[PDB]
Amino acid sequence: ALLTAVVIILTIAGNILVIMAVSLEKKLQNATNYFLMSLAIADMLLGFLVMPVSMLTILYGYRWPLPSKLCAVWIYLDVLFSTASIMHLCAISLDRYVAIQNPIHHSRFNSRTKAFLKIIAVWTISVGISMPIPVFGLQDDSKVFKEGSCLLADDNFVLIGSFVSFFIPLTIMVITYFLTIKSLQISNEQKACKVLGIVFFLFVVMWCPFFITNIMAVICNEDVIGALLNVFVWIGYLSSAVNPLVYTLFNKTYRSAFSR
Amino acid sequence: VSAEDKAAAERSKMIDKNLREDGEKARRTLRLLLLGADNSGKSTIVKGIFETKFQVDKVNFHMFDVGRRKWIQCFNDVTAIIFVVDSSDYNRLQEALNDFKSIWNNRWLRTISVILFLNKQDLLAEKVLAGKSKIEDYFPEFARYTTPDPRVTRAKYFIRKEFVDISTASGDGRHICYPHFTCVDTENARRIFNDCKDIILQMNLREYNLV
Amino acid sequence: ELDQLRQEAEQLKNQIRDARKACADATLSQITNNIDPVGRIQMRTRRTLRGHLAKIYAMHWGTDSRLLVSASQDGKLIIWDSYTTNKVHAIPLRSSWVMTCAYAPSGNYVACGGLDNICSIYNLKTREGNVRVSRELAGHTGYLSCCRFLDDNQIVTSSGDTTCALWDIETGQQTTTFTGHTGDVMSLSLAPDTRLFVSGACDASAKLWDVREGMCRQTFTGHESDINAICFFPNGNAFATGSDDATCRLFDLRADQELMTYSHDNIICGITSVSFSKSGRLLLAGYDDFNCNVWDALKADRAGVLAGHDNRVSCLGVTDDGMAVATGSWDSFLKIWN
Amino acid sequence: QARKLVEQLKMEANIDRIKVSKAAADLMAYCEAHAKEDPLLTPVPASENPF
Amino acid sequence: VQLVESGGGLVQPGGSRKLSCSASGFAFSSFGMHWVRQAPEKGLEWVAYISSGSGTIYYADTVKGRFTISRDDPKNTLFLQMTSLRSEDTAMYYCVRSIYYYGSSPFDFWGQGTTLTVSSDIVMTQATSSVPVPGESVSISCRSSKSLLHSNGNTYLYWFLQRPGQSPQLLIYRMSNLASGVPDRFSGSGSGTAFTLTISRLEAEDVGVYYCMQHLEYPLTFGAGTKLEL
Ligand SMILES: C[C@H](c1ncccn1)N1CCC[C@H](c2ccc(O)cc2)C1
Repeated sequence: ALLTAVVIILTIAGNILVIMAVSLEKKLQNATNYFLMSLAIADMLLGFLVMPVSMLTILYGYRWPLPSKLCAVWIYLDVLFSTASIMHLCAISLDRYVAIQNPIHHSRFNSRTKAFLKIIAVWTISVGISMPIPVFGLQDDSKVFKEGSCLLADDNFVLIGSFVSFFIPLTIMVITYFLTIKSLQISNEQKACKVLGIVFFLFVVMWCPFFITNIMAVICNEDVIGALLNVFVWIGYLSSAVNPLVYTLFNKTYRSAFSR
Repeated sequence: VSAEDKAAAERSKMIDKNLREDGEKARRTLRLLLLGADNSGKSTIVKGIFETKFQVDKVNFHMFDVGRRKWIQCFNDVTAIIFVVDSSDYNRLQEALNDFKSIWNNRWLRTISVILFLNKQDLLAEKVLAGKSKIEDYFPEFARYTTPDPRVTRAKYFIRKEFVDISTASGDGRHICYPHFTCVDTENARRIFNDCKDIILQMNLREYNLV
Repeated sequence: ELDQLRQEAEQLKNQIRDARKACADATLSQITNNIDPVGRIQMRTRRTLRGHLAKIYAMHWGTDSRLLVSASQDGKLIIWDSYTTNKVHAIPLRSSWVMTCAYAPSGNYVACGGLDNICSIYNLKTREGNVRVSRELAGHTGYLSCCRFLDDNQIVTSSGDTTCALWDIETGQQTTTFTGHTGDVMSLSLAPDTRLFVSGACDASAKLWDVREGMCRQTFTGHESDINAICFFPNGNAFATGSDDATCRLFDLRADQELMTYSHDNIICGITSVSFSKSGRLLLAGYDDFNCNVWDALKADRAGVLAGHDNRVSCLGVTDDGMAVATGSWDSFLKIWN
Repeated sequence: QARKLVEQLKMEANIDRIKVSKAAADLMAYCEAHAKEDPLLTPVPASENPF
Repeated sequence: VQLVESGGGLVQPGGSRKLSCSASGFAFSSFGMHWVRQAPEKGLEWVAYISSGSGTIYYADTVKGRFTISRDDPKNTLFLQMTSLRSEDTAMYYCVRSIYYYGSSPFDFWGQGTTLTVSSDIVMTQATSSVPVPGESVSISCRSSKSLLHSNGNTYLYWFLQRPGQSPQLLIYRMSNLASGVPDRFSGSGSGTAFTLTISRLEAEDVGVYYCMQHLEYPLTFGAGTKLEL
């Protein structure tokens, strides 16, 4: 439909703007904004390589129109570009907490290796979580093909992927948010608390319903849950067009660079 | 390249290693600039140039004093400026505001915060109780000012307002002022650490796009 | 009576101006109107030198056009081979607060100084294989702002105490003191013959000094704010100055006055450095907005810009063969242009 | 103080001064006599640069 | 400035030894170090090299695998460990200091050696063997199998002087340049392959032997060198 297309357009527009603002300006080349650049790159890849095929499947009545061999090609890329974004958000929250709690020590070991370590750890985790799909799923049949559509069919893999890729990060960000709000408990710390609360609420409200509904399918009618998934997945996709805006537009320099 | 040139290149790797290893040890520290006029107590607030060092709560500090229009550009990257004021004389107290208004607005100091020590509060308490002279002959607003000993509380708050006003009237948000009173006092090494922690925290919020 | 000294000073302040205005038959722009333009210039970066951890405050070229020395807030001097970029020596300073350095015209010695009121001389040619201090020169009552060798035994220095001085390095003592500025002295330049030198100060004036007689010959007073850099023209008969005025000015010794000024309505910040190319046709200037302008010294047109630092340019210098330009910055690099 | 200052001003009021047009022509002739001994004003051929 | 040596002596064939040399008065860790040898009736030969910071090590093929060169900078000491000693290893051994940057002079100072008795390279020639020399000039010439002149503009040729009963010492470095404390009556020059040293006004104590050495590439090689007589 048109809504999916506008979501895609917003995704590329925002991520291109963030890429340009980080790459061209000069004062925004600290060790922190490289992480935002990496998150924007992941969101760009997700928006470009995955979403238009979702729109095409919607346009073709949820029957795979294109050649049938690359049914593990789509799912692998989609999982790889979702888990990485979630891990990026979790790492950003954790590092914000570490900075706010102990300022001096965090400002001490900013030796340009921390950002590289964080990026490599996050991306290695994301590429190591999608192990079963290439190994046991390409030569296998009743794993990615359901009756007429490209979908996951491994209940155990679905359960473990939902548990690791979303729920451990969810609890991590929950505890980190609680501790950071407690530590911050004059006119700037309130702004920090409000910003953190806004971002946490946005992350929770717009990803959790999809995973809970997907788990309810594995645990315990049939058309209702599938119809709910068909829109919760697009809510989660739209979540990728809000992160670059909400993680930068609270800085004056980013606003002025975007206006140019 | 020749046998002499590859040997001269290996020498330069050892210079690069030894320069960079000495770069980690210095960056552990924090740097402070000390300012204040004659007889203000500048030499004993903690107990061609002079330098003194201390450590508190596992953070260590270098502090510098010069025995200033040109050379102040060398100090464009300290953590804080410490500014010491004599409160025992009402007559020269205008010179203390004249010097403070110069250092606060200086074009090369647009991002550095100030820690302000109002010194000799004991000589101020002795004179305000003895009553022989009044601040109002020098600063007329003391004749109308009242508090936000019951005598001396009026004087010390008014004198502390006169610096914080001329700061906040043109502060431009990037930097802050932190006032304290000093006497046989001893705690001043903790007070400066509690403000150096806060300055670095205020920077960490802006780098993370929170402020 | 003592008040009559102000009356006598007023009569002479008139007589200097009347003599200088009688010489003014035609301007340098009225003569050089027909000579052909430089066109446009397009110098490119051929090297970047890396290894300082903090701001660079000064650099100086060696007599062979291949070595140079740099001075920095990180507490080191570094000596570089500019063709290969190799480091030859790194020297540890006894204070972080250096403002100056210089290279001896033999290559045997290097000098530095700053906020500690001392000039230190370093011997580069020891039998033990080190670099070490040969002499500490002490006697100024303020920060040292420039220094320049005449040979392996004499050096001139300037300070924030308003004096310049000449030193005998073997004795560790002054042999002459130069007195008459009223602001702090910022910069200094020796004539090609070494018989004269010029200096500029925060009272917005420049003076001409006889090294052998020990006394002031002429004074020049066109600026409206502090002078940061000064340089002799290659012929020794004229010099240029740069100021917080945001302009450069060219002065002549024999006509005793200003010839022309280099400025534009789109230039607003102060000048940190100034230098001349080998023919004298190009004048190069460094600015607080972090790039260098190149000017036609005769036509007063602007020929091109060396844009490439992202923090202010603090020092500038051209090799004696005229092959290359070096620039240092507060960004901790120094670059070579050709 | 002032008994030194008036002495200096009376010394600087007594030196020989040339016309500006003579000084300007002497600068102009020095540049033209050296116009090809300047690697910035005229660029060197690509194998002559040490950089 | 000093270098001193211990080890040497008499060794039975097939045994092993360690030589040791101790510096004083100089920044020992900053210098590259060489072992150089001579047989009882033959010219100088180079044996090994070890860098500043111990980062690179070289040997001639006649010692490769039989010898180890090492250093102990906290004790200002240079070592050579050697095994399988043949009659062919019976030589005077000297250590030498060197340092490498734009404008340096390597082969600057030599120890006094310990004698040991066990019971594609550039060929270079000196045309004479001995010369009868006072007050007159004298001249010596050396030739190379290939060019010593490099694209960077240097020529990598050195001249050494040995007086009778004494360790050798440097005269001239990189074809032209004169070593510190050497009299201004010495000079030298050449082409890419053929070279000459000229002495003006010869005197007592200029009598000795003159060796030409190249430093273009490892291994470092010597000419046979020319003797002078009064
Ligand atoms: C398209 C596909 C999907 N699945 C079901 C229905 C409809 N679309 N996506 C949606 C986003 C991610 C999801 C996922 C994410 C992380 C995991 O660890 C596991 C699974 C799979």
